[PDB]
Amino acid sequence: EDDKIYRGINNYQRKGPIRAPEHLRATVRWD
Amino acid sequence: VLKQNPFWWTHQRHDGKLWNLNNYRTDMIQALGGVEGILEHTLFKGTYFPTWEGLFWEKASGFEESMKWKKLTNAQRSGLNQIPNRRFTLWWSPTINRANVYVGFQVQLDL
Amino acid sequence: QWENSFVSVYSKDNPNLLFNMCGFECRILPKCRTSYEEFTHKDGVWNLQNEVTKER
Amino acid sequence: NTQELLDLLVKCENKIQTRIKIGLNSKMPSRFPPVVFYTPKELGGLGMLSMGHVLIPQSDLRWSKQTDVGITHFRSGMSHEEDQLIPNLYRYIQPWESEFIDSQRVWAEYA
Amino acid sequence: LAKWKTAEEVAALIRSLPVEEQPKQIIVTRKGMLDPLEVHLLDFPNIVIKGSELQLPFQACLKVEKFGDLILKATEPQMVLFNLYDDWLKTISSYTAFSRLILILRALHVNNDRAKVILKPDKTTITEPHHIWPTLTDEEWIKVEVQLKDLILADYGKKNNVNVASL
Amino acid sequence: MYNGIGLPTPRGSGTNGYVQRNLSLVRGRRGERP
Amino acid sequence: GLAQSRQQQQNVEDAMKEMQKPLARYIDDEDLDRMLREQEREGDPMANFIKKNKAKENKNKKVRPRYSGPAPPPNRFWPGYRWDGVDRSNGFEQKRFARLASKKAVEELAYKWSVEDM
Amino acid sequence: VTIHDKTEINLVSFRRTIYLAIQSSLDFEECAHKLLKMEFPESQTKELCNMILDCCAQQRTYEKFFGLLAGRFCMLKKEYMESFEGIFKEQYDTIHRLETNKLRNVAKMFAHLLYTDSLPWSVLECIKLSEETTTSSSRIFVKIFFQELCEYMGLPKLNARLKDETLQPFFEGLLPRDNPRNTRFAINFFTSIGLGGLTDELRE
RNA sequence: CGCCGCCAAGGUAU
Repeated sequence: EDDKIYRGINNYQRKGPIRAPEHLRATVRWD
Repeated sequence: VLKQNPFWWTHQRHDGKLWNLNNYRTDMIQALGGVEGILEHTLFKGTYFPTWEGLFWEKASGFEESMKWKKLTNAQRSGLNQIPNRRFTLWWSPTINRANVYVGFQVQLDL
Repeated sequence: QWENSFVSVYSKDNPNLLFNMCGFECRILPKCRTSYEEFTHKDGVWNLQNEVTKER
Repeated sequence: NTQELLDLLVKCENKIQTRIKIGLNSKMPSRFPPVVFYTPKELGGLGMLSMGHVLIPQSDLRWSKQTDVGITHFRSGMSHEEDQLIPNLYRYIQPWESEFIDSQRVWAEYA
Repeated sequence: LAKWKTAEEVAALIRSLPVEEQPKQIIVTRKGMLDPLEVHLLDFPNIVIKGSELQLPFQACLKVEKFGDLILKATEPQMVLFNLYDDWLKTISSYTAFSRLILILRALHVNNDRAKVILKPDKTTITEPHHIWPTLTDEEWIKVEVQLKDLILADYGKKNNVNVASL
Repeated sequence: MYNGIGLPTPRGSGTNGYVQRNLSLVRGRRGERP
Repeated sequence: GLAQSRQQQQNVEDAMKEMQKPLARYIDDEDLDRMLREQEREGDPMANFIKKNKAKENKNKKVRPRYSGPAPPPNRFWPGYRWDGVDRSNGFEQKRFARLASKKAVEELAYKWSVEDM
Repeated sequence: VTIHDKTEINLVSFRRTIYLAIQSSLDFEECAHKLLKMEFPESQTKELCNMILDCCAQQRTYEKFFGLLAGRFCMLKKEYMESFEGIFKEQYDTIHRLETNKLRNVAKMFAHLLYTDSLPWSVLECIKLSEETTTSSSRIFVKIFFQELCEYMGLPKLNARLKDETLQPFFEGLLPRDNPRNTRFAINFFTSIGLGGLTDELRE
């Protein structure tokens, strides 16, 4: 209960930037 | 006149503003963070805007009393205006166009 | 006309006085015919008081 | 108190959400978030007022038509549960009886 | 020897903090530590050490009382972690916060007296214990900013006998 | 449906379901795990 | 005659706020919880228990007496009104007070007029 | 290698989302639900109850919703009533800071709890009726307090429950049967506040 | 107790 070692910014108490599939190129088309 | 009024029971200059919703907007900001759109919208290629508090929106001829007395034949009179619907889509551009929800068919334009 | 009218009654058999008004309907339930009194401080519930004796 | 209108607001709010989604031809929760909606016009966006994130109540359906049972079995509203806590409008609107009890003493002290 | 004793604890701070929070660039004060930081940051090669022309009066941070009683009464290298942007990020950015903070710190550096009395303009300028700055409205925020930059310009014009309006 | 209620049409309304339990209830004995 | 007295008062308040008090004042402060107990705080039935009537003592900045209690017009700068100041003027205070109130009204309507189609 | 944090962002970041859970979520059954469901550890309970106090203190005109959420806790777990009462005794004995509004919202806040109970009837041992030692905003704190508690209980049902409880003599509010000063000052006060529902003759 | 995942004809005439 509030040990004030504080652990970093977001730790005071998978969404957002989602990980790209590493095993994939996006199928590109020339519009 | 055909505009249906949801305010048949009041008007402000005799019984007053019976509600002042002002802090709901501020608590919406504090619930979604003060950077609620800056991480999403490209403010960085807007200009070099470091402050984002002096930012101001559409003011140029919004009411448009007498435009210039042209004819306004069919579609430019009664049809909807396309430029707010495209500037709003331009405003949330990296989070209407994000690369990693459907990572399949992408269609780059010419040049 | 009968179909667009609405009659209701509070008596010894009906413990409740219900009526509609001006778009939204309400009802009076007295304190005297409650075995256990309702909570009456949590929602759209607001109480009525007698001004001659200050009690609800 | 009216549960059937709290259901109707949740039904129609997500319906106008979907109507704005089909204007972009996206219909996606992750590509097209509700961060786009709940942002004021002064910072940019559309600007709307939440009543779906109110956690609409339920009751025992066997005894709902029979007897006032109290309050049991909260039901979720919108499909947004990542703990952003978008506030409700009514918590920043002054109620009826508070306004009347304030108005009586305000006019009494004014006289 | 303090220039060599500092960089070891700085590198221990870099090792203690997580990966996304360690810096890519460090702007030090006047140069005596480019080669000690260069030989102490061998475990983290991608950190740039630069000495710029932006000196900042953190010695004026020793003039405030919550830092002053903490720096004078200590029996351990406690390594405390405080915050100077108290409640500004909810209303303004970090840009206006920095442009306010360095002006108030420079005003406290050149004259602690009138920069101390300016930050309490009335007798209703209370400060909550978890913050160090007072809580006041935006008009008197920019009013305090204007009178503290007037303090700094007046101290410059008194020191070097320079007309303030002629600059 | 744990005991009595749920939603017969999750595709009609703009919700997904998952009725919770009222943690603000007051009675004597309710637990089964301790 | 009194502006230098005001300068002396603000300098002695300046000295007591600088040479003895810290940079930030807290909630307690050993001064503010005294002032909060010494507030007016209207809505107090105990006012007539200790006070007889709103009498007129020698309540003045100097030793000399002060004008009585009718209502003088306001003049934007709260004065030392005494010795028979009975409401004679050309009408410049009321005109610019109405001007500044009208300015505060038309900025409110101008924000409305600007925010219409946004 | 280890830090200390003398910035409390663990506190205020907590105090933000119970300003928020109860900003969202209409009525009081849902606010309590959401608050429970966040499993707040016990250390923080004094601060939670204090934040429920605070948030209520600032809404324009008072909303009965807070003496309902507040009560729902205040009789739910044993702790909330204890912590919460501590907030009262703590509260009156300052009450000179906030004034003329928050003072009213908080006063009615407590009157509402007492009336709906879910709070021991002896919180009043701290209220010191003096007229020497009461100060202003204290005095019109307790004014709107009783005067506003008046009609809920009505005068008689208050008059009794104030006194009839036998064990009542925990307080200095009314019972100061002491020197003919603060005794006379009680009578005068409650007659001025316009209740006079209890006045006696101790003057022999 | 945990909905929902979108293409095209509709316009730059024959």
